[PDB]
Amino acid sequence: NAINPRLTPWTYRNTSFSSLPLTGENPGAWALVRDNSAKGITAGQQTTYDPTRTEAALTASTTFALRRYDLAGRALYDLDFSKLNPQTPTRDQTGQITFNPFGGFGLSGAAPQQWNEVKNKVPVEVAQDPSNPYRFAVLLVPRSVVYYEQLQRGLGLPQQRNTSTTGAMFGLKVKNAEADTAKSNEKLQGAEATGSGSGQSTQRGGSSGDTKVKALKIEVKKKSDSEDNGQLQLEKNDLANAPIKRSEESGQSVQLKADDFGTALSPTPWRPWLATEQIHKDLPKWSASILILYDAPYARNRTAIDRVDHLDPKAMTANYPPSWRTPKWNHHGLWDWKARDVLLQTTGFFNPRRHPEWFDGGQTVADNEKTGFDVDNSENTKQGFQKEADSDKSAPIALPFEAYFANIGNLTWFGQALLVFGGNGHVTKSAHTAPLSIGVFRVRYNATGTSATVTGWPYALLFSGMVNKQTDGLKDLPFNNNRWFEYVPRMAVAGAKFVGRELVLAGTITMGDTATVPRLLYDELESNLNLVAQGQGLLREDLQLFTPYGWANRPDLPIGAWSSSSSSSHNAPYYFHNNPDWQDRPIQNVVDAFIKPWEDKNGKDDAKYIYPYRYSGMWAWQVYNWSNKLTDQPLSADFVNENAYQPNSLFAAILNPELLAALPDKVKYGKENEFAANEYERFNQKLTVAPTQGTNWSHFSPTLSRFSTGFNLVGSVLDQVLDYVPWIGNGYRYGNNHRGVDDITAPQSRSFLPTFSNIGVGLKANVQATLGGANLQLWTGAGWRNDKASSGQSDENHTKFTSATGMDQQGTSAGNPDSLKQDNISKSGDSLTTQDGNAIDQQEATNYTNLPPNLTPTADWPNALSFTNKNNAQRAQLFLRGLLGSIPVLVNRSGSDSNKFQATDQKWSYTDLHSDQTKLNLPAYGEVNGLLNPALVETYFGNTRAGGSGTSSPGIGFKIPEQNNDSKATLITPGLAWTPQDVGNLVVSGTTVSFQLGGWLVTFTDFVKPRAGYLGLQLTGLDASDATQRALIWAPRPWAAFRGSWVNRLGRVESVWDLKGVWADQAQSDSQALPEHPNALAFQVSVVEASAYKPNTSTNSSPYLHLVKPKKVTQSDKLDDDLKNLLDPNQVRTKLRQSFGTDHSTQPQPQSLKTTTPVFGTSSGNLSSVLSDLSPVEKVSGWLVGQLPSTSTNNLAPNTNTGNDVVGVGRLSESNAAKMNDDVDGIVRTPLAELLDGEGQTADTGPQSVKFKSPDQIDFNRLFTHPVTDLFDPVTMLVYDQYIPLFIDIPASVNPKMVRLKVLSFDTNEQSLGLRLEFFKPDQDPNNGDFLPLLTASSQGPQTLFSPF
Amino acid sequence: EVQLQQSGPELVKPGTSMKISCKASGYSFTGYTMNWVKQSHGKSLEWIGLINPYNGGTNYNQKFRGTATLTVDKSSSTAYMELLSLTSEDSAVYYCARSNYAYDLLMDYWGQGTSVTVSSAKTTPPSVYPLAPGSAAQTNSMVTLGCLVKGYFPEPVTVTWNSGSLSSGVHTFPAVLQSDLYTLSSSVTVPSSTWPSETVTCNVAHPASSTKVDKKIVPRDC
Amino acid sequence: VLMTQTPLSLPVSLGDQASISCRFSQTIVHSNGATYLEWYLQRPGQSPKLLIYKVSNRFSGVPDRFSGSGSGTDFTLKISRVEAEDLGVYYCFQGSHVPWTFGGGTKLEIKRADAAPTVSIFPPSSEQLTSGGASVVCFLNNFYPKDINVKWKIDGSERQNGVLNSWTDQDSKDSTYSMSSTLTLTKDEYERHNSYTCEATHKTSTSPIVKSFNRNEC
Repeated sequence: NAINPRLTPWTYRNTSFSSLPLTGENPGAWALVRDNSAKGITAGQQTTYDPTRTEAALTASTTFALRRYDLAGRALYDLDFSKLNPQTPTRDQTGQITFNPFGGFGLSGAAPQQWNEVKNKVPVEVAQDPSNPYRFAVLLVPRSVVYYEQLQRGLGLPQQRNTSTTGAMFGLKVKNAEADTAKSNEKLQGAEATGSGSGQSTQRGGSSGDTKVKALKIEVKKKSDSEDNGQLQLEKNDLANAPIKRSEESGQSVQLKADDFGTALSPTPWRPWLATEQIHKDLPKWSASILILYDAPYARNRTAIDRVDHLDPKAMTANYPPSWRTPKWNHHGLWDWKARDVLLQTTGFFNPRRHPEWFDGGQTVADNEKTGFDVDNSENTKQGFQKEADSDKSAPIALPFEAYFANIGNLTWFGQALLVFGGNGHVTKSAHTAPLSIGVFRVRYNATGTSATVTGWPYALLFSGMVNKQTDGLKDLPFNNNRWFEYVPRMAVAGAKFVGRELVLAGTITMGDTATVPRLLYDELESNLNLVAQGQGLLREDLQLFTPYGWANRPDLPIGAWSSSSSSSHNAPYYFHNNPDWQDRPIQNVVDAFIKPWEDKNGKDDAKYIYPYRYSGMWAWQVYNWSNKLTDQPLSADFVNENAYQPNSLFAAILNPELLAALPDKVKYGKENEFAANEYERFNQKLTVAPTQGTNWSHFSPTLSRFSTGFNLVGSVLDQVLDYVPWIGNGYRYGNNHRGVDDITAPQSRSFLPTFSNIGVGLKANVQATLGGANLQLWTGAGWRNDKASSGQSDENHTKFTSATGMDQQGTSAGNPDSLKQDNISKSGDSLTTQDGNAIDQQEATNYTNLPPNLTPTADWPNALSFTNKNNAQRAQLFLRGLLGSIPVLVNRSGSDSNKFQATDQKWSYTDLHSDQTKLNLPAYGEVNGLLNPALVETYFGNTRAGGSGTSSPGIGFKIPEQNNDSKATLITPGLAWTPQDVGNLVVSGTTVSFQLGGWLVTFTDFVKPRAGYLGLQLTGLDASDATQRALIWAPRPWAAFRGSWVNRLGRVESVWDLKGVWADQAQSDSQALPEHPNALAFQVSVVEASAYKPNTSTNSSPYLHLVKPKKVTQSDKLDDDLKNLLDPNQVRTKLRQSFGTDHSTQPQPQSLKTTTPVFGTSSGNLSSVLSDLSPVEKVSGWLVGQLPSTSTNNLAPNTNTGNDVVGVGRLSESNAAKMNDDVDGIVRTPLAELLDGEGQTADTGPQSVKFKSPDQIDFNRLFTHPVTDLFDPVTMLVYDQYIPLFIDIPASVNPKMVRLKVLSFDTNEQSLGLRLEFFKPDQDPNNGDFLPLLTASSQGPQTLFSPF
Repeated sequence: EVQLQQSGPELVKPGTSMKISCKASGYSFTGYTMNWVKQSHGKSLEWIGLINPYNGGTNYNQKFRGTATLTVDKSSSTAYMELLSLTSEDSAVYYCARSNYAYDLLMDYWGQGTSVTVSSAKTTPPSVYPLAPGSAAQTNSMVTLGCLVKGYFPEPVTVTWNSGSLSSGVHTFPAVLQSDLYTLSSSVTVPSSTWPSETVTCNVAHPASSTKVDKKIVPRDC
Repeated sequence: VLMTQTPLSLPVSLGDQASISCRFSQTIVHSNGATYLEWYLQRPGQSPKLLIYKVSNRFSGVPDRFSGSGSGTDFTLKISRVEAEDLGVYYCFQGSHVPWTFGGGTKLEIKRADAAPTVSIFPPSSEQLTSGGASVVCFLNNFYPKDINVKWKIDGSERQNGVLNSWTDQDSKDSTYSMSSTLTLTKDEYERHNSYTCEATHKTSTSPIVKSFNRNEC
């Protein structure tokens, strides 16, 4: 029907979609209008809401419609589907839609199928069919989807048990896994080489008398009886070996349990609002249908809905990989389940504890039990077998209400297939839930459109073809998958927009969980609480947290490999405290003595081997070897630890839309995608198994033709640019304006040490002697542990092994906590004799003699992956979370009156740090990996900034514990509520794509068409120096403000935000279980004794000489009360906003803000001149210094607007961010009119004087004596210019050349000519532009049917 | 067969309205529509418009709607294009092409092409400058020689090497614009013994000013 | 529609598969169903001759060697055999949408073995200087393909003002490209500088060809 003034335009929070612009034969806008005055679900005791009753109440109260807008922005008829009485358009014999441009679509007189149960749904996305401009894909979701954010269905924390001796927090279940006395015989037995020399090798398996080099022999064998009476049977399964069990916490064994979150019916377990079955049952009511709306505004039959096509979530879970039916399981199978379970860590690749959003049980299945595989059996040989269908079924990865409707949105047509790539998740996202698009739905229509099939493929399927060569940015990213699709990419989807013809699916993505890739030691859980909480799904921080001392040397050791038969603390050299210092050199002797004797035997004879090789390495090493790092081979992720809770990378993907339209509906998976039904098959399984015949899941690998994660840069260069990236909270750059090599912190309130950049930090160490080998003169970064030379005044370019491992003193040290001894190998005629002690003579020490002099998160060693901590996975995570400004910073000073981090507590210059590196309060444990935590502290709170300037800083920060105090620190997000789901609608500006990620308009500038030497991304952040923009940044629901990111006529991305929600939230914060903060992550108290920063009891006095050993966290090691308050990011936000000043210019406190990206020059992001001796890292760092403001005041970086024109990364200029007083619930964006909530001046398609001549005005006889077809050109469909004056009123003022008469419907038999009066709107107004219909031509519109009536 | 003879290459000053004829034969002029297309030298074709000669009804594209006017004369079966106020970008080859609509044949039989240049340059006699290398070609066994024609108009010019006898390795070039003028540069490749022993003369013939220049290139003491 | 026709120059030998792609922002299917995508061939110094009409149908008097195929926004003209008559620029032309836009142009060029340009310096002569002008030229010859960047450097410093580009069509005798680069300078500008060079950068050679001269009668 006609307009509904009680409905105003609104923005679909899932996709930032408010209106679909319509350029072409069917112009105007398809705006989402709703009763914005409706309170929604009784919102403005945390009672639960029954989905059916809530849906009925919203249908009866909330009113939604599709407002059609003509091209000039005049609000045409609403399409209130609930109040609409549609009719299926008729079709001719060829299958095309019967559609006269004036009679409209031939209405069959019957409503579309199952419309009566669909009308009450809600238009939340419109996609115009390019093949048919009058055909639109209107996405319908239940009204409850739109108002799910009002349900306040926060993710439940686990219940305590209550007083705890583990010092855990937020119901963290942490306790050092104890050796199972009953299962002590299950320790993996070392197997010696079957050939070739005794010696005194007590460090390679020989406990006290064996002395041999023994590899742990994992034997998983079938029983001798090959008969299938009880199918395949196991007689030995060393993967089942669990000599370390979950400790009995006060009698009850501390175990990840669903009931930790509560019982479904005061801790309420987060169930999804509706199960995937609950949506599949009653699809019309509960699914997101795709109604095919045939729209012709100026025709008599404007509206015609042909198909409804419920996007069945089961149509996507049917295409889920079979491994996703058992997501608490992975292809590592039983050993990995046991390892994570005893480590109090989520098991499998997708645990419901980590991601309750994709499980119909949500948090009621959130445990490590019921994996669909036998885990707790009396006979270990029977463990690891797939549970039968009659047995207790596992909780599969599903598409429940939150996850489904996060995967609902961003409709993108291609040919006859509409691909619903999903939204950013915010329509169903709670503070601590991360509902995301798990994949792409597709309504594949036939050519006629009568019948459509709805499918959905998980993003794992579409991204199975991901490889390193498919990105110009970070390589080895945790995007690799395996045949089981353990990597579950779930995207906060910006949208699938076409830069020409390449389907850009952009937004943010959950890469494979790298934060919990390094599995902690079984007796180091209570020390590294943050990694335990990350592992067990509690700490939803996808970011790699630096807790490396408590790591196992590798995470791939089965529990049998964890305990040694000797009295040694761990099973070194197979399983010990991660210490790259203690790692073995991959030299020929060491490899051939520890790996070669069992490398050939590995896998063969049903026996894998854990080599006596000391496999140790830092964060980058763990990510490289056991994250699903991207390789050159698709589906080569031999190790998908888990998946990220929230999106952990920026993402954009050049997909092949031809494949997506032609991809199979029902995805056929083979046995290779299924997890092995037993432990023997899993043991002897191959990572890369050729797809079985009759399976099409491999056809989805070419779907992702290419991808990017933001910047088209190598990792360390990305770190430099991240350090140039302002922290949007206060606008201060993460580098803290560090001048790189030009800073005073190099060996020679303005500048401080930088967060992610090592350039100019520490020492310019030559890595020639480091690990035995261009020169690669690398910056150590902060936390350097360089040994002083024998001279004393010159620090060596490396760390001596004796220093790093404490053997310079030759007890209970952080260098060799597992009492590792120096091991050497002598090759005496292919008799590779391993012996304890130093190398001496011709023996080659197994350990590296010279190590990279940085073991801290700042460790960025391209020459040494094992000591590198900055990894491309963590770099992508840091980039994403720095755009969100939600990177956790470890702080032990709460900023209160007593726990205040003063400026004097922190030093940055190398002059102060060389004498005492503790002055740089680098935790080197607990903080986020890949960054300098003091630098992040300065970027957030600016303690040194305010101290030097004059102290208004919050006082929050990490300080190295002094004397005997323990740093009882915690990671805190700085209070920014931007989530990696704060991903706006994708838009195309020329060759670039753009979407608002958090407060940063991200522009993939050279992704679709990559440009060599370009940064790959322009970042346009909200200017926190501006009070309005700062409040938008510092909003508890800052994405609820976002309204759109439309690319303007100048190619710039104007992102409109609705600040009215920001102001309402600020007022409610000025007037008034995890806190309901979107970035409130359940961080745990990282407790580190001061002695961990005083390793000296000679030649290396660096506090970071060893991995920083935490103390076992106890109830006494709890968080400080003010520090625990800081774990609520609302408290950190309050402190930072107090630091920002309270000018609060209510003149008139603008209710909306249009942030337009700067006009980026051709040199914006260009490194071609920069890169064209010096490393690319150093060149890019110095270039960003050249763009730093050359040279506090309310602790907000002034927007100097320097570097935004050259780097492309910067904050919104004051002119670039226009503060508009009117609120914007939604935006109507016609190709000419931009209307905030539909209000404002409608555009002018042309002068009102040029009008169609009324039927009487034209003679109708001379006009229609000659055939109609001769009165216009039948191919241009334009009335001849000699005949335009004789159809329309042309005033003398208007040039007739400006007017063309598009012929819409010619009928020679009746002799009716029907024309669209089109005025020429010049682009930017020679004679170039667009011939756009003149809606003022007639009262009906731009179209008129002249027929002899 | 359907035959289209447009007007010949027309020289016109900027701002002068001139008409490009298009003689149509072998078919009924009225039945099939005459489309005019612009091809600027070196760039793509640009459909100026169409005119139905049965009613003389014109449908231009807006890039040429105000610049060119299409008319037809059914008495002599001739199409026309009055290019109003020709300017620098309106220097192109203008093609008339009959279009079938029964068989959905947009254009197809195009006229020979009316090359129109609007440079306000007089019939400047061709200034031929001999070009000889210093020592680069002399050392090389394959000596290259050239002749540069500066300051001439219009495009039609007969530039040959040694009255056409020397044709191997000859690479003549089309002229370009600089300050409303035309300039080409012809090349030739001859063996080392040929130069300077043999008389290498470039004959530039300009069939617009009766200026024939037989310029003999000589070594300028280098 | 945003008219794009790739490639700008299609290298193909005698009797090979010459596929010319025409890509569109949105489908150019006309209102009457008949998609008005037409492939024209323009021989050098000749009128554009239609070969493919209505996307796929072959024009009358046009050999079977040409075949258009596609739908929506994708339209490829495939030539099974490329003869000498196939030499010329190929235009995809949409007529369903006003303005009727031709493709950017695809010059079918005979694919010969790639050759380095025969860059030859040519100083301005005395009679040119006596006329008040000075145009230094340097001739390129026998190079393949056409995508060669030419840079002019005066005494080592690169300049772009006065840069003039002039090329040649692919000759029938041996199918070679020739390029003429000219710098327009006044008399005083010419006598005020010492040495000149052109820096034609061709993909045939790893380094750009260096051809220089000096005005002191070197």
